Amino acid sequence: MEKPTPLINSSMLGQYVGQTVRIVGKVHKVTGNTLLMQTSDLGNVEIAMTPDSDVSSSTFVEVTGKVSDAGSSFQANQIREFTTVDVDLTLVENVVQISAAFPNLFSD
Amino acid sequence: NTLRPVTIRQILNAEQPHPDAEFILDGAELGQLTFVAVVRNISRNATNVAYSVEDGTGQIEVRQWLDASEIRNNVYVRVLGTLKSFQNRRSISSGHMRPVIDYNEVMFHRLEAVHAHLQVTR
Amino acid sequence: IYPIEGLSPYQNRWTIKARVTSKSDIRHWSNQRGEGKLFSVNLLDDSGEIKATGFNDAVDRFYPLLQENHVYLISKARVNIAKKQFSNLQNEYEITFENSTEIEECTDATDVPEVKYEFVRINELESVEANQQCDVIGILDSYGELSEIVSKASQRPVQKRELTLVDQGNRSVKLTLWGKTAETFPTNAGVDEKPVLAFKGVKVGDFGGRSLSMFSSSTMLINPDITESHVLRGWYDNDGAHAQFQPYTNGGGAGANMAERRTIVQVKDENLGMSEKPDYFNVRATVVYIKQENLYYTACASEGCNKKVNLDHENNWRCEKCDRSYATPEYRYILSTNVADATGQMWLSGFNEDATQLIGMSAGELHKLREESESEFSAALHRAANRMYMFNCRAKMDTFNDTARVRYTISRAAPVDFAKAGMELVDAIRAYM
DNA sequence: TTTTTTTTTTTTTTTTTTTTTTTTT
Ligand SMILES: [Zn+2]
Repeated sequence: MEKPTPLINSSMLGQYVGQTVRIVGKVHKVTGNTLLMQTSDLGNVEIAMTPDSDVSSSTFVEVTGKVSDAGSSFQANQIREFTTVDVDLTLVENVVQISAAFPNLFSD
Repeated sequence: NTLRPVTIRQILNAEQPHPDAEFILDGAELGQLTFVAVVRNISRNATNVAYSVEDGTGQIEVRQWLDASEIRNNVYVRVLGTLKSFQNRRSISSGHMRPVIDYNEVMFHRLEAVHAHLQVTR
Repeated sequence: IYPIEGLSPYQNRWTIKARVTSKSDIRHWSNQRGEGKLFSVNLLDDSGEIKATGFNDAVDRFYPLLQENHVYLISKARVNIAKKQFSNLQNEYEITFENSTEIEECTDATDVPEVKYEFVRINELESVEANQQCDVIGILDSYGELSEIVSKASQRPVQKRELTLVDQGNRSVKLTLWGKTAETFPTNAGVDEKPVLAFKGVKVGDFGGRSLSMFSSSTMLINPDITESHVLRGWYDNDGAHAQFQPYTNGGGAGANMAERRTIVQVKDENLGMSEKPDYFNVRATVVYIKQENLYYTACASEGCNKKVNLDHENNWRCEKCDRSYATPEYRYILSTNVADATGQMWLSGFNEDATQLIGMSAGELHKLREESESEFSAALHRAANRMYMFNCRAKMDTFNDTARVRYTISRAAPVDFAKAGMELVDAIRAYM
């Protein structure tokens, strides 16, 4: 079937407890298997990372993950690289908002 | 005769006026189309390469014909192709498939689909 | 009384105190179910801005009544969902005048803010980017005759006139007036004795380096009592009408873009390049196909010379023009490429410079590649498609032995800037929401 | 209930209209 996976920012986490989302952000810090990410939202998000992940050496990242029931934590399923070693976060914020407004195109 | 930016969901919601006709999306013929997605599986045949492909809105098969080692799982790609039906299944028949330039293209693409949909629809 | 920002469909007992910042001409139409008239006004107060519109009978009642920069008590009108495709404002709502609508002019102007200006000096305009809002003040030097043209875009006649504006910068710029404001222009008092004109919200075009055009929403004042204008009045009368000026340039298209962005359907629907005078345009399109056969020709090895050469009797490559022969020919592109967008598909031709980036290889490099395997040569071409470009084009008539085809030539092709093409699309979309 | 943001301008280079992914799941 494949359930749609919403593109979200940090403020939408509450709306998807227990659900698989997709989120983009700039890597702030990496502390063991935890990643701290800044969202288009301007809000930060704690991501629990898979054993194999070289996120450390990358600037912007796209995580597919499941939202955890405490607040804004996150069990990473998959992870996608971008930037350099130049994602436009404002562009991203707008796409999030616009995608939310067109469920006929981005959802069930 | 056109090249329509679309989401996999729109591909999936396109109507086929039954028999075996042209597809119709938003009251317009849906021939050639393009989209950006992540490769999730790659099955290789003698005749074709089949990719399982997913863009957060749905999943579809795109098979491209042999007559690609840069492309791997968990990678964004630009897909150009024709929508096809076999035996109640929908898949993209593709010629061109390229690793996405930068992530901004993925973003640009969602907007292009919105914009296109809006212009056929008002 | 309500602040403008306070208005909503949920409250019906309200009155606003607002000044008219701009007013549309009277618009007429016809179609299938309808055919009528309307106009609109923009309104401003402490809290913000709102659009109001009158239809049919409301025009007769209020069009004469409402005048720019004047302040009014408006009351008992509908608050509607804004149609942002037809407006510059960000407001979620707009106002529609119904027959019950009360408008009476005010004697106090002090509560209501006055239109502020962020002036750009004529010499600074080259730093403002095209298709953007801007404020300009300066002396009117002269003005063009009124020209009437059917826009290929719409297919309905348009009144047009051009003014020459000048400031201390010693540079002059063209500005286009449209519609009724254009016609009635010499009606206005003091128009011939070098008045100061002040413009709010004007479009910057790049025709002739930089040029100006008005929007529906744009505004002009003739000799306003504002400190900036007295400076120009004083300046011009003392040494301004003594020195000479600069035209900017890089007949009539003030404010226009020398190659407006178009879609493939627009290019064909507007019959661009089908008359004697060439047309120019920009198109975002995707390369879908490059024609393999005759991609490149064998060209003359003379410095500066590009004419096609042919094998002579000593099996050398002969040029006619430069009357000589070389063992080795140069290879130049004569690219034939099919490009598509969501509105259609179109054929473009490209030459050596632009075709090289389209393939990532000089025609010489391609040739050699074909000499080793067709497979790697068609991979190069196959790899060149499925890529997106901004294309700058001309369209002209060619005369192939009596018969006559339009051709589309690439003058520049730039790869799409996704981030920036993205923000454009955001703007475009928000207008439907 | 109901309608739009308008115009305008130049190379040297082959032939003259091009085949886009072709068939398996
Ligand atoms: Zn020569």
